Amino acid sequence: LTFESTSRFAEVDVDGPLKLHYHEAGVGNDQTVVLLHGGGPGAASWTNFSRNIAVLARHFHVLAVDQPGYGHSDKRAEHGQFNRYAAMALKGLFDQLGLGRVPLVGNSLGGGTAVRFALDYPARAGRLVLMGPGGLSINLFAPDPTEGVKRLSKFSVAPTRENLEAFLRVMVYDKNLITPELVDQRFALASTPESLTATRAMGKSFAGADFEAGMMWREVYRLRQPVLLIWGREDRVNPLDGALVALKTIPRAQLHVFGQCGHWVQVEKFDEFNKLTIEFLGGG
Amino acid sequence: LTFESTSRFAEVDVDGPLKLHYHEAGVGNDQTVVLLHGGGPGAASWTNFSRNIAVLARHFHVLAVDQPGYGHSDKRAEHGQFNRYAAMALKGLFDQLGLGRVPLVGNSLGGGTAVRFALDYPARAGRLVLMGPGGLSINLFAPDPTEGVKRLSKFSVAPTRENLEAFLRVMVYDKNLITPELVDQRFALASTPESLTATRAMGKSFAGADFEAGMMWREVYRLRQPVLLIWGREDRVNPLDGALVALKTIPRAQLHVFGQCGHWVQVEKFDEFNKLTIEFLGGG
Amino acid sequence: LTFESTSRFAEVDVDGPLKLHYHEAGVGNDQTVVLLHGGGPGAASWTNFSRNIAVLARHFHVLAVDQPGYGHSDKRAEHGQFNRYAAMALKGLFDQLGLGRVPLVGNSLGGGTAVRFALDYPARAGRLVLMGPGGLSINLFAPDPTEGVKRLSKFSVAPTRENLEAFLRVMVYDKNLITPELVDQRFALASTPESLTATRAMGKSFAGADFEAGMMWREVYRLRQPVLLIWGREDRVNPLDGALVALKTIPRAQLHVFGQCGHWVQVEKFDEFNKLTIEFLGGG
Amino acid sequence: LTFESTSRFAEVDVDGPLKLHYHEAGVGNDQTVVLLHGGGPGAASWTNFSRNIAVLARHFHVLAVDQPGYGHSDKRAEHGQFNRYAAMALKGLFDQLGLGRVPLVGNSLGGGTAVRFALDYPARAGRLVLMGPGGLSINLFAPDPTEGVKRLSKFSVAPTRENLEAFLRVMVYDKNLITPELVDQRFALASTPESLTATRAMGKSFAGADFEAGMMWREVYRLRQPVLLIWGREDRVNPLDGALVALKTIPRAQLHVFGQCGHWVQVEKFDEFNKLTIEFLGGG
Ligand SMILES: O=S(=O)(O)c1cc(Cl)c(O)c(Cl)c1
Ligand SMILES: O=S(=O)(O)c1cc(Cl)c(O)c(Cl)c1
Ligand SMILES: O=S(=O)(O)c1cc(Cl)c(O)c(Cl)c1
Ligand SMILES: O=S(=O)(O)c1cc(Cl)c(O)c(Cl)c1
Repeated sequence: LTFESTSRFAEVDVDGPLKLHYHEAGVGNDQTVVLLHGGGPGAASWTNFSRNIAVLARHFHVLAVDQPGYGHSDKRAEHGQFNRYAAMALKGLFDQLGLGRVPLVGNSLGGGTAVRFALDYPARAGRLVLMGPGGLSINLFAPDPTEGVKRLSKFSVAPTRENLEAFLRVMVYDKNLITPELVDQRFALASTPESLTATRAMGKSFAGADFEAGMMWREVYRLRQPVLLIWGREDRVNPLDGALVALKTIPRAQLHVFGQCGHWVQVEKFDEFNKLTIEFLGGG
Repeated sequence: LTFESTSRFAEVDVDGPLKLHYHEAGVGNDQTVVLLHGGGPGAASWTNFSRNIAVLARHFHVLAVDQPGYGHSDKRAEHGQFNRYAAMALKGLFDQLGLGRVPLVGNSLGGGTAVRFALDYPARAGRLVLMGPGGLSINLFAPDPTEGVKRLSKFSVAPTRENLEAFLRVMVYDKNLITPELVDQRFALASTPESLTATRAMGKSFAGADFEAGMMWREVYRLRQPVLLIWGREDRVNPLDGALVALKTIPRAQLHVFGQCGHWVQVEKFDEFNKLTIEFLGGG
Repeated sequence: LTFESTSRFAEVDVDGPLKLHYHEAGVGNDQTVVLLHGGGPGAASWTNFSRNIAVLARHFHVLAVDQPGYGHSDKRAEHGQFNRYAAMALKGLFDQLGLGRVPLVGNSLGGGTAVRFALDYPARAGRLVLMGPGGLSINLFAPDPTEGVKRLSKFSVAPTRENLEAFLRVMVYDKNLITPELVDQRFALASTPESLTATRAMGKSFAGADFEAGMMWREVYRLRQPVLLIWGREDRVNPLDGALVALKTIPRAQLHVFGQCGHWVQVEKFDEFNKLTIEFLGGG
Repeated sequence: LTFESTSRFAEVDVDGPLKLHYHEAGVGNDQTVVLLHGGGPGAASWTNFSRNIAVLARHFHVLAVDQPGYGHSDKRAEHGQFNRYAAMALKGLFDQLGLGRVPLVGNSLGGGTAVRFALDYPARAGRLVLMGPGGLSINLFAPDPTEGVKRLSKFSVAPTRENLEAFLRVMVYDKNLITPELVDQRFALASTPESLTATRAMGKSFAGADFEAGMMWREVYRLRQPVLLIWGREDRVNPLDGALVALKTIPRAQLHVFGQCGHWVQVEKFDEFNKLTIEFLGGG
């Protein structure tokens, strides 16, 4: 299993042609699962889920989608509320691949997209695994913007290696995971003009009239499927108090919290995350 | 595996002879694990863990201990703070069986005992699994006594089948688990004079000068081992807000919450509980 | 100031003629304030605010309204979602009495109506004082129905003195407030066929398709005015964890919590409550 | 009322002579009240309480004490756990000035000292007013160190104007309060060798064996007096989730939360804070 071998492309319609890049593995397996990566600068599916896709592929047919603005998917200068935008792209991909009701795995921004999708196209979404998800979360005690979000913002205004290293270091409990190579690899991807355009586009999308689409905590009580929430206790981007409204209002919810774990649950506690996901999605 | 076949007895010293009853299974297995049952009226190890001991025995050497005042262990009229009292009994049993550092599994009252033990004899306790544990929990939002505790109290003053049925029904989310047979079986065990003496003894123990031993949330920051907290979202005895101090202050803590689950986690979500416990304790 | 001297009536249009009963005092004063009472059986403005109306009249022009289904207001057999229904009644009264933009004081169900009114007629509502309010509250930790709501339902099914007294005793921290005279007076009002008619209507309205109007926590982020939330720490109907979404999302919110105080804040902490309200509404 | 007119000195014994600086006003008034300031760099009584001392003096005999290590009080190179250390200083001052049992007002670190004083000398402390207090607070959701505490540490390691300004900007909701004059005045006080001496002492005292004296949340259940907790919703040093253990376990506690207010409650909400304190201490 390699990046090149699993790579695939599709063109869908979201107010015009939109190129989506994704990775496909475990093709022969019975159950299809869609993975949606995090939203940090330079983030993409393969690197987001490096410790997970191979293991998950043994039990499931995996589709790891680069969300628009990330990876090798189109990076438009303008778009509406992001999760709905990415959901529309995902809705298009579903019809293309002929998928019915499929479980979704999403961390952070991808979590928000997974949920927005499940609300907008209820018949198409199965079980959810959401790790420190945005949108669905609302920080009842943490003043917004959180420290994590501040460091994201500072990078957007001033995209330097130092600001990106600073951002990555508040993503994780074990800061040794932030290696010089990772910073370099991420900075190289994040600093290109196409990626920086995508970053600005996200910022403007917050000022949209469709902002209420972002506040998914208002709507997830409508979700009928099982939902597994996974959180890092030391998450400084979407801290733990953000899980409570969702945990309360989603009828078939579960929550798992890791101590000594940050926002990057799928990396920091990759083994514990994998087994939990496999079991929750039926063991395939 | 049956009740009679696994049954064992030991005599330990807690300010004099104390008969302890327990169940032993999976004798040939590498890792020893101690189970500590819930504190409801008529509660005991076998019935508390009926859906779990057999499955756990395949991976571990299981010791399911009837805590003093319950099952076939001695039911003294007088004792000090209960968790310390039960811990002293357990401390005695450890030395007798020649045990070193052993992981503890305890729900509700047994959870409180497991924790009190881990604090008082730090070298002797390994990993903890605690389901809706007492003592370690403190209800930050729920007014005390909770509805669950009220129904326990009403039974103590007025031990009738109706009050016990009422108590059992707020133990679980799925009330169909409260079958006529269960109520009858529990009432028969709970209503005997020896068991009712034990119930009164518990009540008086709250008035003790050693009450501070009960408030384990003050001390568990001292715990160095991994601790798995498991909660039912609809727990009406020790509600979910009681997990927060422990989750915060125990350095290597985890928390798992089940939606559509009450205080009896090990029964209501018995499969999910078993696999979680097996994985957390090393898969044996 | 007596019930008789302050008594007033008005007829407004909510899908036809609707009689509203209210109490008026401090007629000469500059600033108008509307009080909206709790939703318990036999509840009405006068008994609900007996400890407050006299004091508030010294500073404000007070209007304490019996909400439809309560007091001497019409008790219809049929109505929609209650808070929207009662708000429509209150809007009609505003126009009749010629009121402009007025601050609102509401505890429990009346809190919900106050909030519902403020959302539906934004130009007409000023500062809000809300005591253990329904609707805007959502219990993030307490399993629903709460102990309070359960005992209300039990009385509704079986309207007996014993069940009402049981209901009343979980309304307050200090149970000595629940005197035989109080139980009898509430029971007499609650046991009339007209009040029983209203109970049936309230029950049926829950099955309505407009239920989402009830979930005001989804909407209060839109409130532009200052809002003072007041809670009893030991509130067993609308517990303290229910304040969190509102405190977070209402931009100019405040929260005051009284220790050793239940659901009936305006009674148990009447003096402290009066001063907070008087100061918060400008000292008049 | 000026810094010069109110200035006073006293020498007390805490393991030897210790100079305490304080401000005294309202000398003729019946009820004495002690103010204990925050722990920021350059912090002292006068600047901390500039918006309050004049107003409080109208009703109370006010004593605003520079805690050791701050203001014009002795800045020793060595000391034990700070709150116990400062409390011992305050106890000596009480005896010298002949005070009996006095209410205490303390924000942040001074809140911790107030609480520490109230626990160690129970007969000497009256009603407590605590604004975003240290020590009694424990952040159940916010990962430690908080954003505020981090920026304080960064300044301590690298005491530069840029780092201090960064620290000051997370003290308040309204950042316009952080003016160039403020940054310069605090930086000048913080940059003196004596203050740098005190910083080193504070840093070293954390490594002490008496650290558990710092964790006052474990002990405040023993407080018998009324305690008014005041918090800014947007407090980024001691966030709102930190109030919960204290609100729960202090029997006669109250909590007031201001929306659109940070860590410096007495400055940002100075008028609302003054009235709450004046009323809470009896109106004098
Ligand atoms: O770590 S990531 O999951 O890439 C991430 C995603 C979002 Cl949307 C975000 O705001 C931050 Cl700070 C980090
Ligand atoms: O369900 S049980 O675990 O037996 C249980 C144990 C205790 Cl200590 C308790 O107070 C209640 Cl209400 C129930
Ligand atoms: O005591 S009251 O404020 O009248 C009250 C109102 C409502 Cl809506 C309720 O459900 C309960 Cl339990 C009590
Ligand atoms: O602003 S202050 O209240 O002076 C303050 C005191 C302490 Cl102890 C602290 O750690 C911080 Cl970050 C701020």
